[PDB]
Amino acid sequence: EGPDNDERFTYDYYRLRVVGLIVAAVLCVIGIIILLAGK
Amino acid sequence: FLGRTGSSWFKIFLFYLIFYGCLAGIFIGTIQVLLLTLSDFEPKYQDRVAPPGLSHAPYAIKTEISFSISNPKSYESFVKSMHKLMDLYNESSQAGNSPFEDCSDTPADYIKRGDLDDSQGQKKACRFSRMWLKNCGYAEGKPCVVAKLNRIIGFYPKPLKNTTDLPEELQANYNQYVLPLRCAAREKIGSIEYFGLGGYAGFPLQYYPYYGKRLQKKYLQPLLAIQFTNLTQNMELRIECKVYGENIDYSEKDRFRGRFEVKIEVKS
Amino acid sequence: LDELKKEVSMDDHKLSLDELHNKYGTDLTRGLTNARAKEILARDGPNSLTPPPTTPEWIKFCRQLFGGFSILLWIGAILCFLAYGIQAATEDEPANDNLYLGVVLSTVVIVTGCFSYYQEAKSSRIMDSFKNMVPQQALVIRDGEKSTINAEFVVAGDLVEVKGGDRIPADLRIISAHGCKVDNSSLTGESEPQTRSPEFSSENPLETRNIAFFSTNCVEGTARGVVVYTGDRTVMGRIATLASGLEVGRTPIAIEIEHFIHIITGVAVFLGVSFFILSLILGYSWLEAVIFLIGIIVANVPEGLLATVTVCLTLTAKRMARKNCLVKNLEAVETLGSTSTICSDKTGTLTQNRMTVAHMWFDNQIHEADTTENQSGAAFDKTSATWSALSRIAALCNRAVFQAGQDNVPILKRSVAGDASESALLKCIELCCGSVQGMRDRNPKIVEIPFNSTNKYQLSIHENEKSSESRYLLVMKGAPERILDRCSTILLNGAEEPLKEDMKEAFQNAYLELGGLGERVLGFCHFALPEDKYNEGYPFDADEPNFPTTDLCFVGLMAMIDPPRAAVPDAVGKCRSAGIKVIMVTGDHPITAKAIAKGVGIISEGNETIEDIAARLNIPIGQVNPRDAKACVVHGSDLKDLSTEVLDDILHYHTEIVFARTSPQQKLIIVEGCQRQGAIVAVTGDGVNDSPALKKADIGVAMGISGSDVSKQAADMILLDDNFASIVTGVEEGRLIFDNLKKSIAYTLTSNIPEITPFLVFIIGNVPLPLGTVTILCIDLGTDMVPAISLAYEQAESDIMKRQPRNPKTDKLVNERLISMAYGQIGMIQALGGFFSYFVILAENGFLPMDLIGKRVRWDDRWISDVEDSFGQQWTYEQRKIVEFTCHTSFFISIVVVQWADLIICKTRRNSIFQQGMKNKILIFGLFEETALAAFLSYCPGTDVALRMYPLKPSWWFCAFPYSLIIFLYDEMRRFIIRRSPGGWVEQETYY
Ligand SMILES: *[C@@H]1O[C@H](CO)[C@@H](O[C@@H]2O[C@H](CO)[C@@H](O)[C@H](O)[C@H]2NC(C)=O)[C@H](O)[C@H]1NC(C)=O
Ligand SMILES: CC(C)CCC[C@@H](C)[C@H]1CC[C@H]2[C@@H]3CC=C4C[C@@H](O)CC[C@]4(C)[C@H]3CC[C@]12C
Ligand SMILES: *[C@@H]1O[C@H](CO)[C@@H](O)[C@H](O)[C@H]1NC(C)=O
Ligand SMILES: [K+]
Ligand SMILES: [Mg+2]
Ligand SMILES: [Tl+]
Ligand SMILES: [Tl+]
Repeated sequence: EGPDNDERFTYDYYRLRVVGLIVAAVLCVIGIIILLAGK
Repeated sequence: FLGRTGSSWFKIFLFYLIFYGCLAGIFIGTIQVLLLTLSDFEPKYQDRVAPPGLSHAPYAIKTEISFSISNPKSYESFVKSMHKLMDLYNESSQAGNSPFEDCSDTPADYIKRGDLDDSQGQKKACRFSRMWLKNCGYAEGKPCVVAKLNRIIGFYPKPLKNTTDLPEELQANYNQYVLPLRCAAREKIGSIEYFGLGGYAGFPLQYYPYYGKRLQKKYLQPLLAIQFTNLTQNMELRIECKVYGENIDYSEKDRFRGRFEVKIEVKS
Repeated sequence: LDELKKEVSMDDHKLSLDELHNKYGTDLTRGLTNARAKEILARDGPNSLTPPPTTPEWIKFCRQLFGGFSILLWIGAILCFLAYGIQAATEDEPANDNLYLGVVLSTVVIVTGCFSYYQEAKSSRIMDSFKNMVPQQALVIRDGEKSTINAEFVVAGDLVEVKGGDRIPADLRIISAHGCKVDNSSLTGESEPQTRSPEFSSENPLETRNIAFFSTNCVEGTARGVVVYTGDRTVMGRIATLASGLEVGRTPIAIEIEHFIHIITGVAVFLGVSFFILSLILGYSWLEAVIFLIGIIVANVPEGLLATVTVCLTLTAKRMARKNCLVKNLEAVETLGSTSTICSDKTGTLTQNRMTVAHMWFDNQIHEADTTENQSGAAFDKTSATWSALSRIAALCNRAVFQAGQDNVPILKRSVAGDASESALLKCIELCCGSVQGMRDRNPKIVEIPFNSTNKYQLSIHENEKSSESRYLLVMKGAPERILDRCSTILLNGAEEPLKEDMKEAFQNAYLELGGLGERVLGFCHFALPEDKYNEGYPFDADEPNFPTTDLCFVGLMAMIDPPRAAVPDAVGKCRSAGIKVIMVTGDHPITAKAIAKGVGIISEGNETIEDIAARLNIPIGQVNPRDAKACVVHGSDLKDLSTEVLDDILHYHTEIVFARTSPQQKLIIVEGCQRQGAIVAVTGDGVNDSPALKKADIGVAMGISGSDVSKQAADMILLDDNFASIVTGVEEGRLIFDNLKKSIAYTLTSNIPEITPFLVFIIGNVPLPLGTVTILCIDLGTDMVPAISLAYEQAESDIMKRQPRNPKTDKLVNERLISMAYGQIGMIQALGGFFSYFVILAENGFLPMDLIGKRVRWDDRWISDVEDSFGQQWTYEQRKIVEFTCHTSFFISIVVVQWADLIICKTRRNSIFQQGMKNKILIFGLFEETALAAFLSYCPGTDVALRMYPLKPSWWFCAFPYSLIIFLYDEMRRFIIRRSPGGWVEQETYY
C-alpha cells in the first residue's frame, strides 16, 4: 500500500520455523523407516 | 621431478586451466542470473533493516565520548566526524531547482514522487539547512551531539498518536507531523536541549519516503542536534536517546535499534 | 635379546644317571637335603615364570594425543586461549568465543584420543597362560622321603615323581619309569602319548625318551626324574619368554593411517603459515593473524576422520563376529585382506585332530571312507558279505568305548576312552553299522589277548551271535604283514579261498598305496573254530596258546589318518586363487605332513620335490637340478643347520613349501623369513607351539574349539567354530574395508576445501567472513559423520578375490590420485556452491557482490552502526551480523547439499551408480539424518545463540542444487571414461 506498507518490512519467521521443524521431523521419521527395513 | 614427467606435468596444467576456466565461467553465469532477478531501485528484502537504527556523528570508541574541556586535542577526534557529517549539509551543495526543492520550514506531511520507477528523472529531495541546527569548532565543553534516522527505501516513519499517556506527556506534541527524540539517563544530572527543523525535537515527515540512491542521489536526511549543557563534571553519564513511533521498535541485542548509547564524560 | 631364544636347545640326556647327579649334587635314591634344596632355591631362584614389563595404559592413551591431527588441534586450542588472553588484557571482551572454542577443541582432542586408543588395543596375556601350566604342587624325594611341595620351591637336582594325570613340574632327566606315557603336544602339537624311560634313545633331546618337559603332562604310568631346568630356563619357559617378549609392531592399516596423517598435516602447516605471513604482509594485526590461523587449522584438519575409520573397522568386526570369527584387535580386521602369505599349522588347524578311518582293502579292492566331520561324502560299500565280516572284527576286536552321556553329540565328535586307532575303528563301525555296543552284546567276549609289543597283534574269542551256531569265533588285528603270516584263506565276496601268491601280491600293492598316502594300516582276520574240537564249555587260555593262531582267514585291511577339515581343501584353493602363498609349518613327521599337503592342495598335483625326482628317475639327489623342483619338504633337523640366507633362498625358490618336524622357534624363524622378503603374513594355529609364530605374524588366527589357551592369547583373531572357510571370508572382508575406507576418506576430505577457501578469500578479498569456525565443526563432527560411516557398507564393485594382494609399498590408502579428486576437483566445485549461496543471501538483503570487495573493515567495525548497502540503506552492527551469520548457515547447508552428490559418487570408484545401485540402506539413512540435522540446527530456536545458526528461507536451500548436480554428472562422466578405456589417463590420474 501507500503510507500503510508495513508488510514490506515484515517476515513470518515464526511460521517458517514451524514448517522447517515439521519437515526436519518428517525427514527424520522417513529415514528411520528406510533404515528399519531390516535393521 | 616430484610427481611426474614433463609431459604429464603439462597435461595436468592444460586440464586444470580449462577446468577452472569453465568453473569460473559457470560461477559468473549464476551471478548473472541472480542479478537479472533483482531490481535497480529497490532490494528484494527489507525485513533485516526494518526497525530503523538511530546513529550519531560523534564516533564513539565504545558507545562513549569522554574528553577534557581544559585540553585542545582531547575532543579534536570527535570534531573530525562531527565535521564530516555536517560538511555534507552545505548550502553550496544544494544549488538550483535541480535536484533540490524548498520544503516547509515547519514539519509537514509525507511527499510521494510517484513509484520506484525511472519513468521520471531524479526524484527531487527536500533541502535541509545546517543552520536549523542552532548552537552547533563545536562544543568544546558540554558536547552538541547530532542524531540521525537510518535511511530505508519506501519507509514512512509514523509518529505516535496522543490517545493515551506519553513519556514527554503532550508537550509540543505535533502529533500529525513529527517523529520525537527524547534523551534520558533517576540519575537526572544534566540539561537536555534539542535543535532541529522548525525548532522541534524530531524529524520532519516531509523528507519521506526515501526513494533510494539510484532514484535519489544527493538526497538529504533530516538531522536532530542535541546539546547536553550538564552542570556536572568528571563522571560517566549513561545517556540514552530514544525515538518514538508506530514503526519504531527496539532490541536488547541491537542497542542501536531506534536508540542511542552515549557515555559522556567531561573529565576536566 | 631374544635371538638366543630363537635357537635350538642343548641338553644332558647323553650322560649316565650317576654322571647327571654329580652335575647337580644330587642323590638318585634319597634325593636332596632340606638344607641343600633351600640353598639352591636362593641360588637359582624360584621355579616360576615372570611376566615381561608392560607399558601402563596412562602412557598408551597420551601417546595418541600427539599424532599429527591432535598436535594441530592442540595448537588451535592453545591459540584460542592465546587470543582470549590478549583480549582479556587489552579491550575487555565480554564474549566467550576464543575461550569456548578453545574448550571445544581440547575436548575434540581428548575424545578422538579414546577412538584411536580403542583401535590400538593389545590384549596380551601370553606369559599368564604359560604360568597356568605349572602345577601348584609337586612331589619330591627329600631326605629319602616323598613330600608335596609348592612347585615354585622345586630346584635343579631334586628327585621328582610323576604319575598319570599330573603336569610335569619342570624339565626332568628320567631315571626310573614304569609304563610312563606323556603328552608332548605342547612341543609338537601332536597329542599321541609318548613313552618315557631312563634309556637314551635319540641324540635330539626333544625326541629322546629319557627327558620329560615342563608344559607337558603324564598321561599314564609312573616315573621318577632329576630336575635339570627350572623356571625361565626350561625348554618351554624360554618359548614363553620368546612369545611374551616379541615386539608387537605396527599393522599394515596403522601404517596407512600415519601416512595420510603426514600428507594432510603437511598441507595444513603449509597453507597455515603460508597465509599467516601472507596476512602480515597485507598489514593484519597479530591479534587477527592468529584468529585466521585458528580457522585455517580447523579447516585443514578433518576432525571426524580418525573416529570414522575406527567405527568403520568396528562395524566390519561386528559382521565377522556374526560368522563365528572373533576379532581381538580392531586393526586385524584389515590385515587379512593385505595378506600375501599364510603359514599354517596342520594338526587341529588344517586337520580335525582325530585318527579317522580313510580306506579299506577287501575283495581285492580299495574302498574310500568319508573322513569329513559332518560327513559330506558318500558311501563306499554295504552289500559285500566281506564288509560285514571285516566290520565285525573292527567292532569286536576293539576295547574302546564312548564316554557316558554323549548320545546328544555326533558320533565323530564324541569323546572316547581308548587309543586313537581303536577310537577311529569304533566311530567307523558305529557310523555305518549302528550301535557297536549292540554287536558286543550279541557276541559275548569270553577270552582276549590285548595288543602286545611282542605279538604285534590283538585277538578275541566271542560267542557267535548266530543261533544256528552259537559257537566260538576268533578275531584278530595287528600289523598287516604279521596278520598275513597267519592266514591261509581269504574271504572273497563271501566265500573263502586259498591265499595264492596272486592275492598276496595285490595285498602288498594295496598295503604300499595306503602307506604312501601317509595312512596307518592295520590287518584284520578271523577264524571260525571247529565245533567238535570246541564245546560250548571249552575253556580258552589267554596266557598259553590254547587255540590255533595260524591258518586263519584274512578278511581285509583298514587305513587311517588325522584327516583335513571338510572346508580346508576348498579354502586353500581360494586363498591361492587370490594370489596368497600357502606354506605348511608343523611339528609333525614329514610323511604325514606331505600327505596332508597334497590332500588340502598345499602341494598341487604333479609338483615334485628333489627327492621325488631322484626316486622317479632312479638317480642320486645330488644329480637333480633343484630348480626343477617347485615343491619342497624341509625337516626341522635340517632347518637347524641352515642360515637365514639359505632359508630365504628356499622361500624364494619354491611355490609349494612344507616345513615339518619344526620346533616353536623354527615356526617363528619361518614367519620372520617370509616377512623379511616384504610379505604380509598370516599364521593359523591351535597349539602352544604356535604361540611365538602367532605373535610375530602380522595377524595370528587361532582355532576356537580345538585351540589351546596360549594360542588364543597369542592371536589377533579367533575362529570360534573352527571354520577354516572363515579365513577366505576374512581376506575378502579385509580387502572390501580397505577400498571402502578410501571412499569414506575421500568423502570426508572433499568437504575440507569449501571450509578452507572462505577463509582465504576473507583475506585476499576483504569481504565479510563467508563461513565460521563453529560452522566447520558442525560439518566434520555433525552432518558428515553418518554418511562417511555408511560407505563401510558398500558391496564390492568387482570380484575382489580375483585380484592379487595389494603391494603395501606401492598401493597406499591415501595417494596423490585421491587428493587430486577430493581437493582439486570435487571440493573445488563444492567451494563455489558455498560462495554462490553466500552472494545470494547478501545480494537479496541489499549488498550486491560488487560492493562487497574491501568492506570487511567497515563491516566488522562494531562502532559503525550505519553501513551503507548497494541500495543506500543503513545497517546497525547486529543487523548486518544476523545476515552474515545467515550466510554462515546457508554456506553450511550448501556443503550438506553438495555432500549429497559426493556421498553418491564416493559410493563407487569405478562403477556407475546405475550399475552398483542404491541398495545401501545405511547410506540412504545418512542422507535423511544429515538433512534432518542441518534443518534442526537452522530452525531450532536458541541455536542462533549457541551455534550462530539462523533460519533459512526455503529458496536458500536450493542455491547449491545446480552445483550438487554438476558433481554427480562430472564424476559419472569421468568414471565412464575410466571404464571405456582401462588405458590409464583418467585412471592413473584420478582412480583413488
Ligand atoms: C562545508 O561547510 C564548511 C563550514 O565550516 C566549510 O568549511 C569552510 O572551510 C574553509 C576553508 O577550509 C574556511 O575558510 C571556512 O571558514 C569554512 N566555513 C565556511 C562557512 O566557509 C567547508 O569547506 C564546506 N565544504 C564544502 C565541500 O563545500
Ligand atoms: C583457492 C585456489 C586459488 C587454490 C587452488 C589450488 C590448486 C592449484 C591445487 C589444489 C589441489 C592441487 C593438486 C592436488 C593433487 C595433485 C596430484 C600430485 O601428483 C601433483 C600435484 C597436484 C596436481 C596438485 C596441484 C595443485 C592443485 C591443483
Ligand atoms: C547558543 O548560541 C546563542 C547565539 O547564537 C546564544 O545566545 C546562546 O546563549 C547559546 N546557548 C547556550 C545554551 O549556550
Ligand atoms: K600377531
Ligand atoms: Mg596344531
Ligand atoms: Tl575440517
Ligand atoms: Tl571435512
